[PDB]
Amino acid sequence: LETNISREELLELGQAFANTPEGFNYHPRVAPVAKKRVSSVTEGGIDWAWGELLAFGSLANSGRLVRLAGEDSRRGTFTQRHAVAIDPATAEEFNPLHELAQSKGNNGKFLVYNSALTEYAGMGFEYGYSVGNEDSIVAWEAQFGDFANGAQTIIDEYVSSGEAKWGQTSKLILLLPHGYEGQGPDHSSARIERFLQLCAEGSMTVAQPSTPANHFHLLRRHALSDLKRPLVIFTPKSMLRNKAAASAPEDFTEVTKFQSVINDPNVADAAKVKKVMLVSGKLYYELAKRKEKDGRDDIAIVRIEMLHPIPFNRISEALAGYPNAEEVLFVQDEPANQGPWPFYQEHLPELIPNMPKMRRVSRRAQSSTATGVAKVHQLEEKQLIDEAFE
Amino acid sequence: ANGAQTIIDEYVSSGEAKWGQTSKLILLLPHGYEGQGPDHSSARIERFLQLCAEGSMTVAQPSTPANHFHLLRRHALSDLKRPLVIFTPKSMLRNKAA
Amino acid sequence: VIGMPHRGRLNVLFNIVGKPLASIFNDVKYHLGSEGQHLQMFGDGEIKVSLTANPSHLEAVNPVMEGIVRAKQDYLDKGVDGKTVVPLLLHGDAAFAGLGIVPETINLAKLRGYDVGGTIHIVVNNQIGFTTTPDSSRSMHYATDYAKAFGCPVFHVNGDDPEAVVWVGQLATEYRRRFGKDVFIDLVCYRLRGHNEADDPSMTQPKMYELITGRETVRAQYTEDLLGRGDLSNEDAEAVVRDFHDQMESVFNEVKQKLPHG
Amino acid sequence: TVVPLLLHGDAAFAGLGIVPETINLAKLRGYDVGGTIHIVVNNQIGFTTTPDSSRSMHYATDYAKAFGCPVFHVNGDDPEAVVWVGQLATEYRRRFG
Ligand SMILES: Cc1ncc(C[n+]2csc(CCOP(=O)(O)OP(=O)(O)O)c2C)c(N)n1
Ligand SMILES: Cc1ncc(C[n+]2csc(CCOP(=O)(O)OP(=O)(O)O)c2C)c(N)n1
Ligand SMILES: [Mg+2]
Ligand SMILES: [Mg+2]
Repeated sequence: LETNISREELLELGQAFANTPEGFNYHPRVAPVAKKRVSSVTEGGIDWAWGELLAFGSLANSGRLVRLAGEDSRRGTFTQRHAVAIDPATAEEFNPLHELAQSKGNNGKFLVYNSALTEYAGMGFEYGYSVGNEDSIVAWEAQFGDFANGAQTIIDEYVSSGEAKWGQTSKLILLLPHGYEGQGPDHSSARIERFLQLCAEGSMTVAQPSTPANHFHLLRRHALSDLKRPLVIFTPKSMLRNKAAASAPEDFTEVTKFQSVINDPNVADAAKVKKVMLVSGKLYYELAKRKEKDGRDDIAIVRIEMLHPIPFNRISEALAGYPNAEEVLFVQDEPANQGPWPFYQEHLPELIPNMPKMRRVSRRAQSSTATGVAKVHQLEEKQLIDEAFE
Repeated sequence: ANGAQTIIDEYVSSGEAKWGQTSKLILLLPHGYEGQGPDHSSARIERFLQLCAEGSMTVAQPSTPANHFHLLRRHALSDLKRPLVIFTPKSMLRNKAA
Repeated sequence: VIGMPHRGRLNVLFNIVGKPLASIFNDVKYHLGSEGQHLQMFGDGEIKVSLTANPSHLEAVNPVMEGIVRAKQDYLDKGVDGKTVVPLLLHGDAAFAGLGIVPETINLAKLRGYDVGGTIHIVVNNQIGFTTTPDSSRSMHYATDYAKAFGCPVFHVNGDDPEAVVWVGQLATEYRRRFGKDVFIDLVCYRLRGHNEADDPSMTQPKMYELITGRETVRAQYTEDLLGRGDLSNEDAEAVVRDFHDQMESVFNEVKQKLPHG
Repeated sequence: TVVPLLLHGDAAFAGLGIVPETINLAKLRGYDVGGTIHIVVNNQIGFTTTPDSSRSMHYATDYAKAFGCPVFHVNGDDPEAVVWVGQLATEYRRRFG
């Protein structure tokens, strides 16, 4: 299945943020975001929020009903989405991607709502939407993935187990912000370990993409396929505005499929690498920065974009490309009893028998998810990257 | 008990590490695979053991009434101010060999 | 015993619980618990004041705080006419109406093993929740409408009239001691700044923030109101302002587990 | 034109917080469905627990007064009165949403 969009369709989507209705003007802090969306589709520098909206928008143009709901989801928790803009003078609302979809002639819709302060009812409502209309694309977003434990009954009893129990399928998308940035125990972990503990028989797809274009292709592959199973995506916070994370337009128009594993872009000679680091998420960019600063041509950093199912064939192909590798390190921000390490330490060695013994590099095991002191977090992050390289 | 996940994650399993606040709460959670279905079989042991680190809480599944007696009494008469999670039985309540 | 979220927590620690400035300042502080004492200026009564620890998950402290109160009441053991540990529980308007744990905990108020003589609820109703307005937060007329389900009274009071606010506080505490039931105070106020540091609240709510930006504070408005009606003299009004600057100057420079072996 | 008919038990309706948390979505823009017809099979017991230990509300259905909605308590041993209440409740939902 090819998930790329035409160059013409990409420019049309970008031009929707310029087709403002008669007598409508943006708020001056939202105006440069809209202006960058029109420039990005030819120049590049496409951020996470725009990569995600390019996917929801393209699907609505084909004729689908796209529904996105969550706390403060119109503007976005991190002031990044602006799917609905408001004129400060008249309080008039504008939804550019919905209007473009309605003008294509296939009755496509892009519906974005601000939910009430609820997780149990909120998520439950969106799971129900997916069951009442198989052909809709539905996404529930949490303020922070840490608050999804207040909807545990819906995760355990419907989303992760519905097909096995009753033969009832769903295509619900869970957008759960996750990332260790020093914001405390309730603003750092979406509990990846818990979601991977509920996975078996390919029950649901779990992913942590690192580039806006890969998130675009993941959402589009899920929507255009007949694999009627949920999609759990661990979305970023600081990586939303990282300049090294942005994508070029060719990543949406020339790149045809979603990538399970992304090989290292900065490798001069593959025969000289001796260490191989496996990582997943925003931590890649920090590790890559350190590799350039120190000039380490003996290390290779490979990203695992899809966590479940385990893309063991693509990981095997990547490790085969470095024939003089002596050790394989699994590097993550999360504590030793959390994150994707517990799942991968059990299953990856049995799926790739010739791979060397994996060595963990992470934060120490903890009762809580993360420290409450920001200075302690920065010290732990330095210790983590130092341990990986030495 | 998954309808009380916020209390398990944010208070019982993490309170001492986060704020230095201790508790000696006993959770009595019936568990056992006896054929009563998906909502009458597992207390999700794997989830409780995923939250354990630094001896945060004591987790046990006793097999004899006397051992359950000694576990409850050791917890109460000790100065180890940490929670106790016990996976209690259903059919084993009336097994003559137990 | 107080249960509350982050908004105004350090203010409550200094002016209500009575902790010294040096102890407060040495986001961890925004989740810890504390203890203090309250003496009355016009009386000879004393009362202990406690603050309970809580996570960032809003309203999760509600059942925990009630349980803390019941344990302290059982240890004193004063019977049916006792119930001398008062639960003072603070909420936000979006969280009070939206999260189900709020009415689930209030359902325990009259039950045999959970009764604590009633809870005083204060909803800081600033008519906003991050970027969400009440039209998308609740299907209830007022935020505090779960009170009508439990047969409890509600007092909606204007946050810019401090005389009416202190009266409601007294009446609600008098009602709790006489009837032993929950009481709900809806403090109708506003939120002056955005939800976080990097947020322009006029981006999403421009019309509401036309009325908020550049208005007199509750302190300044009340001083000017008393001086206008003749309730404060010109000389007496100048002293209140000098006292406000004195309180600021003083606060600003306030720098000077083992196993049972055997 | 799709009517939600939701059945509950008296102990569960009063006790579990998801009940009023879901009813709070009834008038919201992205969640409105024209009203829900709720039936509480109030058999005045919940396993071995009586209403005196199940709720601090006079009636099991008292979350209705929070949302400004009408309540009809009907005697389950008078089937004429039960069918009348069913009709009136469905007529009220179509007229007021
Ligand atoms: C259970 C839970 N869900 C979501 C959040 C995210 N969150 C933090 S503040 C906030 C809005 C709070 O609104 P309101 O209750 O009116 O409080 P205010 O900030 O206006 O005092 C939200 C949704 C949270 N902290 N806890
Ligand atoms: C969330 C949840 N908690 C607990 C139970 C256990 N349980 C099963 S039936 C029951 C009592 C139900 O009482 P009521 O709602 O009055 O229903 P009735 O059986 O009287 O129709 C309980 C507690 C459950 N099934 N679900
Ligand atoms: Mg508010
Ligand atoms: Mg019943």
